[PDB]
Amino acid sequence: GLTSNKNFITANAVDVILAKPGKVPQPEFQWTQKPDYGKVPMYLKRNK
Amino acid sequence: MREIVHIQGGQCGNQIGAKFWEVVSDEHGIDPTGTYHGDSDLQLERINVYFNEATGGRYVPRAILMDLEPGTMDSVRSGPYGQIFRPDNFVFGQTGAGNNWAKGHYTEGAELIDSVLDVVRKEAESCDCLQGFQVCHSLGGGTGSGMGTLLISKIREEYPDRMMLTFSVVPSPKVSDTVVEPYNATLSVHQLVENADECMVLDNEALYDICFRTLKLTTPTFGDLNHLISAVMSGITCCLRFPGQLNADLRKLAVNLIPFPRLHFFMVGFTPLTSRGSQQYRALTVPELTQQMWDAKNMMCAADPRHGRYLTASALFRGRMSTKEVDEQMLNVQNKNSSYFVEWIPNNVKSSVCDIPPKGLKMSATFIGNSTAIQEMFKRVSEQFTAMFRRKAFLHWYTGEGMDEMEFTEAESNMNDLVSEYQQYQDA
Amino acid sequence: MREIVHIQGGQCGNQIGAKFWEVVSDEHGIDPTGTYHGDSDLQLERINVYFNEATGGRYVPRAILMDLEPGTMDSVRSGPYGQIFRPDNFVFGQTGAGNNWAKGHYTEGAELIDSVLDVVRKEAESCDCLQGFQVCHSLGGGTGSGMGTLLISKIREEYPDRMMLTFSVVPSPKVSDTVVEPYNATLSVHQLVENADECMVLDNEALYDICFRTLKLTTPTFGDLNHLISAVMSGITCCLRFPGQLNADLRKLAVNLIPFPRLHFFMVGFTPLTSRGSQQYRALTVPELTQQMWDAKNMMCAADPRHGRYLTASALFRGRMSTKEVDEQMLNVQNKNSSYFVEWIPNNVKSSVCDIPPKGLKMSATFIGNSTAIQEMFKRVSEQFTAMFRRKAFLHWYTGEGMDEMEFTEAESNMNDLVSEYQQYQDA
Amino acid sequence: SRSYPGEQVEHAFNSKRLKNWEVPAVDKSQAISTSTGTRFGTLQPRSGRTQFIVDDNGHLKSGVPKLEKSAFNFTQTTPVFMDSAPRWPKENPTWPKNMKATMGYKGIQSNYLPTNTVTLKAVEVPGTTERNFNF
Amino acid sequence: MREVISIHIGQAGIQVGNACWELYCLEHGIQPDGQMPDDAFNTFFSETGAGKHVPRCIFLDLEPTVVDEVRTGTYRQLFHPEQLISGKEDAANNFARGHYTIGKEIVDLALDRIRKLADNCTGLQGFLVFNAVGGGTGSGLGSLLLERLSVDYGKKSKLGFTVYPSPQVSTAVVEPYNSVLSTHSLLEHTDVAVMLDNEAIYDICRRSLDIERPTYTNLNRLIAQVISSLTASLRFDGALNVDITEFQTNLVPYPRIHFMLSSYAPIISAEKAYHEQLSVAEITNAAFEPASMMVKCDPRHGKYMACCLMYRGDVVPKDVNASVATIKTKRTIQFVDWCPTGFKCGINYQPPTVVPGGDLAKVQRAVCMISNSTAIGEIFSRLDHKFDLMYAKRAFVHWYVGEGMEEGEFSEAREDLAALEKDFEEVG
Amino acid sequence: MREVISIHIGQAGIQVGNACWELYCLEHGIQPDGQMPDDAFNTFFSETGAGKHVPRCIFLDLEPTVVDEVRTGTYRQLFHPEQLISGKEDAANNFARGHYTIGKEIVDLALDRIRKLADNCTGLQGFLVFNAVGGGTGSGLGSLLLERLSVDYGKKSKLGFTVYPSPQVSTAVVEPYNSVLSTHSLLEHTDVAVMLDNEAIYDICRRSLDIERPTYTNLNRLIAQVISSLTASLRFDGALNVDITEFQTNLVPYPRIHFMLSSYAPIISAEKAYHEQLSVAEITNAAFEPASMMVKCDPRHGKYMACCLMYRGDVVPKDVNASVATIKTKRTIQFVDWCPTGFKCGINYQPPTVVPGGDLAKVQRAVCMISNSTAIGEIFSRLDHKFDLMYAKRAFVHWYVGEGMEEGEFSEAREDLAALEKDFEEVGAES
Ligand SMILES: Nc1nc2c(ncn2[C@@H]2O[C@H](COP(=O)(O)OP(=O)(O)OP(=O)(O)O)[C@@H](O)[C@H]2O)c(=O)[nH]1
Ligand SMILES: Nc1nc2c(ncn2[C@@H]2O[C@H](COP(=O)(O)OP(=O)(O)OP(=O)(O)O)[C@@H](O)[C@H]2O)c(=O)[nH]1
Ligand SMILES: Nc1nc2c(ncn2[C@@H]2O[C@H](COP(=O)(O)OP(=O)(O)O)[C@@H](O)[C@H]2O)c(=O)[nH]1
Ligand SMILES: Nc1nc2c(ncn2[C@@H]2O[C@H](COP(=O)(O)OP(=O)(O)O)[C@@H](O)[C@H]2O)c(=O)[nH]1
Ligand SMILES: [Mg+2]
Ligand SMILES: [Mg+2]
Repeated sequence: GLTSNKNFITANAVDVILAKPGKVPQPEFQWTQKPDYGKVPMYLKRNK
Repeated sequence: MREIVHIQGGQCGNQIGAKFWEVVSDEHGIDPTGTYHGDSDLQLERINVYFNEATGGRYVPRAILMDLEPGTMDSVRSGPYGQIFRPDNFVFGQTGAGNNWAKGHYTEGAELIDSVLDVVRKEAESCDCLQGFQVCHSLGGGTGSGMGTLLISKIREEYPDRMMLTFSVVPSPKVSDTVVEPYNATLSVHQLVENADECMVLDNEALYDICFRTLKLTTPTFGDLNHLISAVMSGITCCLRFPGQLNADLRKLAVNLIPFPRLHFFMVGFTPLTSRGSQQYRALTVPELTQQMWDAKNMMCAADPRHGRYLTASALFRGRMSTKEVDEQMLNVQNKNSSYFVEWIPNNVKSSVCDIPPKGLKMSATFIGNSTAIQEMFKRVSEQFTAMFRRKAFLHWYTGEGMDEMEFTEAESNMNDLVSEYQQYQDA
Repeated sequence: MREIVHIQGGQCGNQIGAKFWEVVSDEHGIDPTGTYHGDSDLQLERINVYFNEATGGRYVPRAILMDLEPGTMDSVRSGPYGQIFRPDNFVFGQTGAGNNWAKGHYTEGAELIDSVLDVVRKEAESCDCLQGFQVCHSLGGGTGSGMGTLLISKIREEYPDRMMLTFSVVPSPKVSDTVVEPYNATLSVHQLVENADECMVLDNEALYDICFRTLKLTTPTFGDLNHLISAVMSGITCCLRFPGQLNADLRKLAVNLIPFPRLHFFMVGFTPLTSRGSQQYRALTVPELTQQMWDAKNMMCAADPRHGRYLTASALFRGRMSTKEVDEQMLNVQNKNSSYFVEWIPNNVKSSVCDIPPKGLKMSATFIGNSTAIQEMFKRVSEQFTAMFRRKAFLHWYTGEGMDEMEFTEAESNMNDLVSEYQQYQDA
Repeated sequence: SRSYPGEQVEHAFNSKRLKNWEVPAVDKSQAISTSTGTRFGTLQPRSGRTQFIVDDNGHLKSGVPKLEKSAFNFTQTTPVFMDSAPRWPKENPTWPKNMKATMGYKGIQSNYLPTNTVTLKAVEVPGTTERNFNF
Repeated sequence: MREVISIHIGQAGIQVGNACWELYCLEHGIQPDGQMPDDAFNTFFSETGAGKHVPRCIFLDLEPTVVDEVRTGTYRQLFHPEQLISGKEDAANNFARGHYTIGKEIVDLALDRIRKLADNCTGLQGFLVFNAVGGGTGSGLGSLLLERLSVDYGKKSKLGFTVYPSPQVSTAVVEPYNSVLSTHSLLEHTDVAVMLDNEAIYDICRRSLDIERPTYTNLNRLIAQVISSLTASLRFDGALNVDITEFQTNLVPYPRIHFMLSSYAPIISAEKAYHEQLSVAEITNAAFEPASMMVKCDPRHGKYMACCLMYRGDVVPKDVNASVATIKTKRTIQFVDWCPTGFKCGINYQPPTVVPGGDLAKVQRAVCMISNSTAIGEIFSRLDHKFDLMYAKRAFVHWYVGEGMEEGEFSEAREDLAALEKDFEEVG
Repeated sequence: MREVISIHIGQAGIQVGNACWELYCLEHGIQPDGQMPDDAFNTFFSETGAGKHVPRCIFLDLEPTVVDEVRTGTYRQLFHPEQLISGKEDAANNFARGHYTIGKEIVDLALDRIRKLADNCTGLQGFLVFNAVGGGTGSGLGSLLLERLSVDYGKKSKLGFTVYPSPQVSTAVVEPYNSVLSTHSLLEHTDVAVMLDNEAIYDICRRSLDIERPTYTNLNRLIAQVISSLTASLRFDGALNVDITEFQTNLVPYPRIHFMLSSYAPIISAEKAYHEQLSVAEITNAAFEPASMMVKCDPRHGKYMACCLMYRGDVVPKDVNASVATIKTKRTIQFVDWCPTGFKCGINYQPPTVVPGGDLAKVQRAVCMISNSTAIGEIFSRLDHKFDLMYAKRAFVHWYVGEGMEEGEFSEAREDLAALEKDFEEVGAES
């Protein structure tokens, strides 16, 4: 039989309480905040 | 916009899918040649929910016909409205399924799946903004239950955002087409609970009564029952395809219906249904419809809602009518028969309406209701399962395909926690 | 300008060249008498890329047919378009090559090359600005493979700056027309890695599927596969012959595709291809083309793209179409299937277009893809080679021609290196 | 950029009379040191020797106290005043998202040509390779 | 010069937008084809350089199924096509989808339309917001749209003619949820918010107009009569001219209490006009009649914090002051102590206009009452009961928390009602 | 006396030159056969002994396949055939081929033709260079031509309208290399550069003109409209005339920062015209709207440094002034602090012309806004990141090294681009 005997009311309540809010659209990434925006990159040294 | 895509899995799925497309094609006035020969511009307005343009102004369905035993795909190819499908959307297998959930879900399924998913994506990209999938199963056989749910458990990971229905025909308590039927049911239910957002349950029995009591039919053929199923499947998307003073997309119909992600087993009923004798005594008024649909006879599933308690409900009306009359009627129901409705849901109905009736009528209606009497079904199949499973009757067939015994207990207990969710939520 | 000279080595080479020069001839409206009989003047503007004016207005191709066993050249001299070739561009040898790479490359090849090269130069200086060479092969035989590569390694020095194409028909284990194929394959590949700028690899396997599944042909004869190969060879040089709002000559198609000097093995596919039954359900739009060309069933080589990761790709559309609809389709692909494309190349597709569709259609497309699944073609061959050469079977047929054994290890190592080049850049 | 008070003509240059009800940008006028601190006050005089703080190519030459990451208006600090309208190569409910493309695999691999359909078998014999490709 | 901006959100907003904008085009002789055969139409239109008058409204929604009807209806030449905004799919009776998922990528698209729609106004009074609280687009996009307005305009006057969930008649099951979340979102952002229920206007259609087949197109025709009677002083001469800025000032005691009631009189059939005289004293008597309230709230359970009157037609000011004096002598009507005043009044020499095919009657006196009663704490409380009733099991929440919301926004929005409930008693 | 020289290099160069010249002939009444049925055509044309008006342009390319379409088309009696310059072989999308191998054989004849074309000129205003960065011919050959032109003239003013390699929609794979190479080469030599992007103009054609399938010719129609608006004040009357030197001086603040955006308004369909009014305030608001920018840059991620506006048609200076003041008062427009000024406005009485069988609508007011903002740092960062991602592995480098280059040219260009983006950062930073 393997009946669970758990309160589905409380189970569903707790699941709704502790859940991730969902998926929101992220803002379009900006290239002005690229870490190398100012300086010459690294690999160019080993290429030279 | 709001594109659908329609699956047809199994002999039943490939036989009632014939009728469904013979109803819509007539509703949008397209000849069996495929060409459109309707009258208004209302047909061509929202045709793209179900079809694709082709040269010379011809519309082909966005259907997908999967079934073993190609001996059925000659019938649909020879039916009156068979020359409209794409020849590509015919995924068959020269091998039979043997009414065995295992081989339909383990061996012969597993090689056809990708050959079906190659098809479904070829028409999951053809959509502008996909609304969601919908399937027509039959929980008895092996094609509809094995390859059916296996196709679902694949659709769910590539399109989880979207919305998939299930017009699953369930086994019957008194009528038993086959003997192994209980197994193919439970092992399939255990798939619908996790990979289906909505699932209406239909039984050939209530289909036989409505065919004998209301319709008073002398010889109900299978081609006649599917005129009922195909009548309600077309009745869902009336808001998607036609204007209406209160339109309701398919998504907003689910959220207003299932309180918790598991209780997605519904109950349908179409109105009006009348013999060719009582067409003389009947009046075409709204109180006639709402009286017939709330009856315990239109319930196309053989469960009696007077044993349970409606969680929510619905109504999809068609035909230029008064939008107050349809609200005060549904208002009276909850007030007169106020015991069959739950207490922690104050208003547990939703009511839509469309200006465009069916082609041959002037007023119609359609019912969906998520009751708690639906647990009587899952009790019945869970008595016959645990009866013959206790002695391993007919078990060497399932375990020969690589299956084991835990695959049964899981599928059985997963029906027991489910049959209590509907009970604890039913506080008399 | 941009003249092109075309080699046809071996029976296959002499056989697909019969269709190629029949396809192109119809496209430029020239009778088998060589006289032009078209309608527009766009057939005369760039005719000098393939033909030479003669007395009386005859246009004779820039072809060269080389083969042993002249028993094939009375066939091309018998076909409908067999009278157009200059009979002096017919290099045949009275004896044969017996399906042996060595004698087609060491003994008998070395006796025709002195003459063949005087043919190729007679029509390399007839050009003001030569664009490049192109050949057709069959890597299984001895005439096509042996004399094919021996001719190439002579061109690579007299004209290193110009560009050499190669439509090699790689052998396949599923169609085992002969036995000594793996020896004749690698020994030719070891000549293609160094002495070829591009190499499209085509297989009789995928050439059969398209006929059985896509084209649904009943009896696919080699006379029908050549109608498939000849399609892409005409699909390449559209921008050379016809105008286009975004032209693409032969050289810029290479630089845009081959990042490292070894990976000149490509993969082709032509669109659209329909049955005579589906011309009724098909629309003539760009999105139809861009779906069939990316479909892994169309790839004329038996290497599955769903296992590798596309390095680069291409598309040569034809017909007066819209360029925005093609600039975003090739864009929507990489955005969705982001895993199947390498990441150190941001936008890895090149898109061409021409205003002149083929003689019968209104829109057509052609695909070239450089995937890392092309190793699978080389994995199978390098397996059958190491299975028999480990035992040194059939070898006395190669050593008897003066050949040594070390050429059988270099020819294999140079492959197994090339097979790993295509895996470093496959990050799974 | 600043807005310097045009004294007699300072009326009829509010945002309102210019048909702009959008919470006017006043800092362009408040950075100035006018007498009354408002749009109508006159500003102040200077000595006017006007040193440099910068070499020929911009690039503030000395350790001049400067605000970093200005002229950029970063996303993490852009009040809802500033906001962008998405453009075509981007999905959005207004314009249609036309069809896309995917690769559909070869078929079920076999020893003969790959097919999409599964067929019966005469010699079952678990774990054995027997077919009839020719039919 | 005396200009406003009219916004319509959701299906109800558009279903009333057809009503009002059919009225104004009629009230200024504007043919449906834009032009007609100053300072009058300039309140709602923009006379282009040659002939045509474009309305200064914006129809915003997510389902295409309503905005396309307007694009095909007779009023299709009217609207600038870019004003009518419609999406692919809708919020599906879910506050989250209208607030977090879908609404966030179309607000700025609406703002650019509103931006360019506010600059061509030379003197702006304030925005008119038509909302549908209880749905997804109306309650979700609306609240998200107002906050974007409050940061962009701040001090401007934004009115809200927000239809509200009726007590008994209800076409939704989740509408208690997205109503609560709507208020707490609009409470701090709307300047003043009128209320009105679909049932309260149903009985008006039953008692007075005596139409037994009422539909929504019979209710939206009653709302246009209110605003035409409210914005007469903006475009028509007449004593006691009154604009919108002077409307919120002497009507909203505290920054919280801005939920108000509405009324109208007379409301009669075509024939009883030939049975009446409709003196000004009789009108304002029936204006304070609870049966003539457009909300199912009972004022005889509370007290009046303010009143606003808009008379129309043949009215002279002595009788307004004469009859209001009588109402202040009656005792059925109460007033909270700290407002001995409370009657802002208005007159207009332009009687209300009748629509061909409408159901009202040609009259020459009319009154549109707007009051801020403290009895509006009753209709407020039930929403706090049904919310609290379902929220105890957290039914239907797995939908809200599935689309970018968490538990905070539920308790957050629930306390504010409690805080507002005591506010409706602290004033007593 | 008011004369300019036009140069169309690469394929897209002549693709847009065709549109510009179909515009100019129609605007000045010049039939396709050279002659028409003064001081109005002299800006773009030259009169022979009798009636014939030959244009003072040059069409330079390496593929015969397009110059021969031009030679055979209806616009074949216009050009002195020595102006239409073509080559036997093309650059094959290769900066090295375009710069070191192929273009150095025809620079001699291109320069002597430019000499013969500038001889007849009395007062030369400047060189317009329509280029398409991303293809070998365009990029390398324009770099070589500009270096030769700078060493020859130097004092003259070079505007370069460069179709720039686009963010996502791209018909090439190697173009992140030749774009950086072309920038590093021409930066020191061009006097001003106007950037514009196929994606941005595709979006414009989508949202405004309601056209959904533009075949590279609608974009050219739009570019022709832009140049006609920009060079009106050379050949048409009107208050506030503005020429090339005035255009570049008050717009290029530092020797490095000379790349600038562009916009146009109104741009509508023949029915929204008939159902709208298009006042000057609406026009200027639409011009300064980001969604009208002809390049894929968002100006709200930066701060303006100057703007130039050319109003056409029924426009009055008080309205121009009021609209500029409203824009200033607005809050979503930022300006780098050291420019309290910032607008160079000009007016022309000649409304924009429309073409038969075109797609725009007849209007009476129009604006071509050209601003120099510090937001093109983002497109430079995009291009540099893509060059980086590719050159980290030495991809495709064997082609460039075989066609006559070496490795150091990649490092020079990358360091120049890093310095350029650091410039665009610093010169905008405020104390
Ligand atoms: N007065 C009036 N009320 C209406 C009308 N149509 C619908 N309503 C009511 O508005 C509420 C829901 O309307 P909708 O506009 O469809 O809700 P929504 O904001 O669009 O949310 P979604 O349907 O999920 O998109 C219900 O309470 C309706 O009774 C109408 O025509 N007139
Ligand atoms: N606006 C516009 N852009 C075009 C047009 N044609 C091509 N382009 C773009 O220009 C770039 C390629 O420039 P091309 O001139 O064709 O290449 P190239 O400079 O001639 O170098 P080679 O091809 O090697 O001869 C691509 O990004 C195209 O999108 C056009 O007609 N209009
Ligand atoms: N309404 C309806 N039910 C059917 C029809 N045909 C079969 N069914 C039921 O389908 C059940 C078995 O499933 P079936 O589709 O026939 O074989 P399968 O392909 O292995 O699933 C049986 O219980 C049949 O009664 C039909 O035509 N109409
Ligand atoms: N696509 C195609 N392949 C062919 C054709 N004829 C032969 N082949 C293949 O050519 C291979 C043998 O090479 P072949 O040309 O016959 O002998 P060779 O002269 O020594 O090269 C075999 O794999 C044949 O299947 C043909 O007409 N079309
Ligand atoms: Mg709604
Ligand atoms: Mg080019």
